[PDB]
Amino acid sequence: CKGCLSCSKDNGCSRCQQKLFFFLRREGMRQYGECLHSCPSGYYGHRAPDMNRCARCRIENCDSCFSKDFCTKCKVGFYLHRGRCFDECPDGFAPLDETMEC
Amino acid sequence: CKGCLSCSKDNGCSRCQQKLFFFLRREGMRQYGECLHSCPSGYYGHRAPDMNRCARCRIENCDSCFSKDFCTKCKVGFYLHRGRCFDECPDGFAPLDETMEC
Amino acid sequence: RGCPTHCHCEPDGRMLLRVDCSDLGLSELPSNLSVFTSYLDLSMNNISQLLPNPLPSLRFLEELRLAGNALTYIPKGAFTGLYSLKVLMLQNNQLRHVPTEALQNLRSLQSLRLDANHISYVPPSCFSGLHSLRHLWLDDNALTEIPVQAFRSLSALQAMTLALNKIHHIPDYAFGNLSSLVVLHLHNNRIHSLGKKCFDGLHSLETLDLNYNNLDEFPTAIRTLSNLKELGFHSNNIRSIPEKAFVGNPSLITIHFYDNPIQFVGRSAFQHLPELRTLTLNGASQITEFPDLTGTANLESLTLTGAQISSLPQTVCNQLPNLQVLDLSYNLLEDLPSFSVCQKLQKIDLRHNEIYEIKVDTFQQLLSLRSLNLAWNKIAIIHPNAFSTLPSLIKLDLSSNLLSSFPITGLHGLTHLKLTGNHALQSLISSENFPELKVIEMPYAYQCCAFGVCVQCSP
Amino acid sequence: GCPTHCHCEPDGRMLLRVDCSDLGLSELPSNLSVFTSYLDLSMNNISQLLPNPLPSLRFLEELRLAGNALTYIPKGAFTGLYSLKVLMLQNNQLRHVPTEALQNLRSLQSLRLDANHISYVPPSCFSGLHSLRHLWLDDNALTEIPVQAFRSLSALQAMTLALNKIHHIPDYAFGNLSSLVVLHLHNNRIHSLGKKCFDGLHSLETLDLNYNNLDEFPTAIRTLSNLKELGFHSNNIRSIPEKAFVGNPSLITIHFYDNPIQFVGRSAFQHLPELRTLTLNGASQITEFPDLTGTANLESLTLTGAQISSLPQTVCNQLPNLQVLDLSYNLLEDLPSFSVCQKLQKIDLRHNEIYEIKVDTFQQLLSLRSLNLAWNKIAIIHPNAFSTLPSLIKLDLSSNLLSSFPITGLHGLTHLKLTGNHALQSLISSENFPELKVIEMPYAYQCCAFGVCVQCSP
Ligand SMILES: *[C@@H]1O[C@H](CO)[C@@H](O)[C@H](O)[C@H]1NC(C)=O
Ligand SMILES: [Cl-]
Ligand SMILES: [Cl-]
Ligand SMILES: [Cl-]
Ligand SMILES: [Cl-]
Ligand SMILES: [Cl-]
Ligand SMILES: [Cl-]
Repeated sequence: CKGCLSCSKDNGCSRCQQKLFFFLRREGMRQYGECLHSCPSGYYGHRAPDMNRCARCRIENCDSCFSKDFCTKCKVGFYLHRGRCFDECPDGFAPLDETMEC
Repeated sequence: CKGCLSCSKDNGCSRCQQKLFFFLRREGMRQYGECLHSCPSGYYGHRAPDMNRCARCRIENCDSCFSKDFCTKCKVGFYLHRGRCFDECPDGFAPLDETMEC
Repeated sequence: RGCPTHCHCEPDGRMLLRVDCSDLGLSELPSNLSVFTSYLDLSMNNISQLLPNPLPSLRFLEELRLAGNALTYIPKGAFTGLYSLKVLMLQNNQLRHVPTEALQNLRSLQSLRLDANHISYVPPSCFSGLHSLRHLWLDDNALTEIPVQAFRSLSALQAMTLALNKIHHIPDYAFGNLSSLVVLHLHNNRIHSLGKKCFDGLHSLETLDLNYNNLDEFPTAIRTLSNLKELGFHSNNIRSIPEKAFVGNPSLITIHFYDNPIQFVGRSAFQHLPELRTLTLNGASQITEFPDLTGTANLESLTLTGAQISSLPQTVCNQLPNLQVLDLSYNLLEDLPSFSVCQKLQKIDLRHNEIYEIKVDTFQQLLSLRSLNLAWNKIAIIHPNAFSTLPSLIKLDLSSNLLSSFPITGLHGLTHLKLTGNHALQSLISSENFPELKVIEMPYAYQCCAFGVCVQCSP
Repeated sequence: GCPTHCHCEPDGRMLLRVDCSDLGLSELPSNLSVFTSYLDLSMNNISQLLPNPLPSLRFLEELRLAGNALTYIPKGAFTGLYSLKVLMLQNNQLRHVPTEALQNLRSLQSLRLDANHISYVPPSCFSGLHSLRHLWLDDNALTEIPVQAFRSLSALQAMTLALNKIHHIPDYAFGNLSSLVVLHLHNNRIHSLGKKCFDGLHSLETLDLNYNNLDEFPTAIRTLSNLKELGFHSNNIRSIPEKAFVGNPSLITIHFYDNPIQFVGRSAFQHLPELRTLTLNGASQITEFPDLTGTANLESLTLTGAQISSLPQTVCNQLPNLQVLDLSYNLLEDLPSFSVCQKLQKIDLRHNEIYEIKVDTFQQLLSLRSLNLAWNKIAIIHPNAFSTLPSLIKLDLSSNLLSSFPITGLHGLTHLKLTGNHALQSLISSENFPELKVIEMPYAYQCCAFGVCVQCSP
């Protein structure tokens, strides 16, 4: 219940401090709310006046995000190009093996 | 089933001939439709362009009725006046025993 | 063997005889009827003539049923000798006019059923001498006009139906001498026009039914009906209810006028009706003002939708102390008064208006309120204590508003909550500020999951 | 194997992840391994860093300083961090972007400056940041676009300036951000845009102007030829003009709910062959259904609260892929045939003025699950109108003017709603509707007859 304005027993945090991101950690049988400075791997932080939350990366073959349609680091074996992840790095630009990109 | 355009099984009549009244008999578990020329005692017949139906009288202390709010014969021990059933026959006109009317 | 062959018989309360000879395909009457017969049922047979009858000997016969036979014609003397006859049933036969003479002078007759024949003509004096007639059924025939002359006689009549015929006009004084008439049913005719005095003479009338007709104009003729308690003119083509419309009808409990293209309603139209229990207007476009209900304090239900109502008076609940249902969906409401003086309210529907805020006192101390619907407004703020004193509140719909947060206090008893279409409402809400919730519609699915659902939650 | 109280784990077979977050540290720890690829110093009490062991961390790729007490970052703070790809300074007390500490971090790809109190971007604070791809400046005190500083970031692909106080965007504000793919400007106070305020953004696929104060349709998007997603919901725009999206043929998504939209040009939504959804609620001055020529891939169309009184006979020819149609709350009287709309799964025509349903209207809609015709003026339905709707599951004909109701093709229903049809006094029987689980009859006696005095009301 760190970074939390409004805590509880079994649910963890329910409302975060102004500038932090809400994230639902899921152990299985029960789930707890958390207030984070940045979102964990697989998620991106979305700010709004009322609250900020970690939302899931919406992108094929992506491991990390800037936003829901912009990838920042692709799944293994896929090449990063303009925020997207492709098997073959499409014509017009070659792939950088050493770099894992285009 | 009698007087009926649509005889179901596991059931009574579902739609009656044009000028007959539908009435829902309750045998106990199963209920059955019937098609009557006038409605059984405690009910009035209601006619509409494609469905005539026996509706129950819900006038208090009444046994038969013409209409929803017009009684035609009260229960035992009650007096009929303008289609309403009274205990005391209200001032302006007294009871009159031979008929149980006012 | 005290009963005719194939018939079934039973003593009545006075040990006079009830004889059932219905549904035996008889073409002629049975032979050996007891002079002590009080009831004779000859329904559903093939009787087209009553020439050979033993009826003259049935001096105690009170009720005769001839429904569902093939009568086209009833001769002068058919009911001679039935000096006790109270009820005659001739429904569902093939008469094309009311017999000219057979029904005259049946002095003890109280109830006459002529319904479901093909009757197009009521001869001028066919009810002559019916001094005792109380109930008359002429429904489902082919009448094209009120038989004004034939009804001149019947001053003892209490209940009549002319429903399901082809009557197009009711002239002045059409029922002019029916001073005992309590119920008159004219539904399913083709009545377009009513004389301005067409109901004069109906001093005792309590129920008038003009439902399912073709009226273009409000029936001014009811002004005379000072004892009217139930009035029905639904499913017509009426376009306005004028001022002082019900000024002559202070006893009205029930006025039904739905499925009329009503557009305008007069300022005063619904004042001074202390017994009226329900009022319902759906689709009344040109109504810009909430009606004055002075002297009309007993409404349990009020529905006024599809109009141009912009405001309600601050003191509107002073006129609505017994109101249990209020429906003003589909108007232009912006500012709500306080509803607290409407102490009895159980249900409030204010969907599809233009409401922008809920204040602290709008819903205060409505202890019986169960369901409140504010869907499709423009609500951006709800005071945090707006719902503090609604212990009965069970359903709350705030769908499609402009909210950015959601109050807790006073809503622990909710079973139904609806919030979809509030995009800015991104705050969570936790499962035991709302332990009793069973249907939730959230703005986002992550609000469902955080609640503990990923009990019905959408999305 | 690790600074005291910190937590360390291998990152590969050589390098090291060091977690020193949330230890209430006032100063950096002392014995930091040269093997450190990742260092987390978040949630601590560090107000500046001058006594640092950072210069020896030549393999450090990620440094996290979120949620500390930083007001000031001195010029040499990050010298020697040749490998630094990610720098996180969000949730600190900076009031302007450090004037010099951030220049010439040549490896730096991601910089978080969000949730500070930044009111000023010095003109050359980003000089030398040629690797910078992602910049977060969301939730600060910015009052205009720092045009100057942004000329030095032409490799930038993603940026957010959301949750600031920006009120105007001048011509060429982003004019050398030719690589920018995503730009977020939501929750600002933008009230006016230059007619060329987005020129130079050749690569931009996403633009987010939601929750601002625009009075006027941002015609400056016309140069954004690669725009796939546009958002300008929750502004004060009343009109979408003719040829509005003519420069944006790849748009997949355009969101503009919660605007007081009233006009839409005829041509506005033509020639958008990738657009999947169109949604107009409350569009109350609209009198004609918009032309969708060359815009054939809509899966959902919602157009409500308008003055639409008829659809063109041939309207489904432009809606071959439509799955959801919502035209509730209009003035529709006569319906065309929707049979060319083969993919329809839901039709909502509630609160119109529809007077009959013909044989032809809904024929061969094999995927139609749900049809809502509540609150119309329907007095006849053709007996075969629903003959070929094998997927029909929900039918709502509440508050119409019916006096009869078809059986043919409705044995599959689970939901039937008939209340408010006063003339419908005829009986419906459970044999024709074995699948019903929710029923609203015109009268309670009709429920009883059904076998119910599985839910029937009243
Ligand atoms: C009314 O009917 C009664 C009874 O038949 C009769 O005495 C009288 O002449 C009639 N009066 C009028 C005004 O028609
Ligand atoms: Cl999500
Ligand atoms: Cl009933
Ligand atoms: Cl004759
Ligand atoms: Cl309810
Ligand atoms: Cl500085
Ligand atoms: Cl609705």
